Amino acid sequence: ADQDRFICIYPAYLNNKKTIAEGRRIPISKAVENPTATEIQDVCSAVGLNVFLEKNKMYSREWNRDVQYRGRVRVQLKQEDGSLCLVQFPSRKSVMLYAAEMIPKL
RNA sequence: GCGGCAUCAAUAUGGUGACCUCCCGGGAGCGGGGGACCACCAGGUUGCCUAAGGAGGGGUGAACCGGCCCAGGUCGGAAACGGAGCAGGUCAAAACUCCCGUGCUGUA
Ligand SMILES: [K+]
Ligand SMILES: [Mg+2]
Repeated sequence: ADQDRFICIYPAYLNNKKTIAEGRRIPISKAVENPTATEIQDVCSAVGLNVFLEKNKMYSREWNRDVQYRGRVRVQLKQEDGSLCLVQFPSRKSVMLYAAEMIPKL
């Protein structure tokens, strides 16, 4: 439950524009074009998740130093005790697929 | 060796590299492992109604387009470390180009 134990979401995980080795985490059929951390958190937060922005972190695998291309997003799943904060997001993978599907909407 | 033209394919085994798609593990950088597909390679067969199909020797690789190894610096990290990768070094294997040889064909 300690922020230090929040999981990580780098936009690169979600970027349909990046190869596996550039860091893509979800299938292109679900991936998305150039999502930004902000977005990522902006969807998560408004789902009842606990999540904050590290606007300044920078994914390793990302030579470009442009902003649109940076920031990390921290999301708490389980409750210090051990329960997920929302039955619907067990896996980090679950989060990723969700974020990936709601952003197209904002 | 004067001028012309033209020079494999498909099979097995073991590399190299991309890419896609799934799990398991993790607070990052990540660890673990299953499939699919492409390109290139090694040297071993196989073959066609080849005119011949050696699987030859070089060079470029460079303002991102190659593979490796990567000083620095940079990003993740409390650190250990790890990633991405420039310079430089380097090469059985991105791609593009040079030398041959070799086979048929040739006519004044
Ligand atoms: K160091
Ligand atoms: Mg695999």
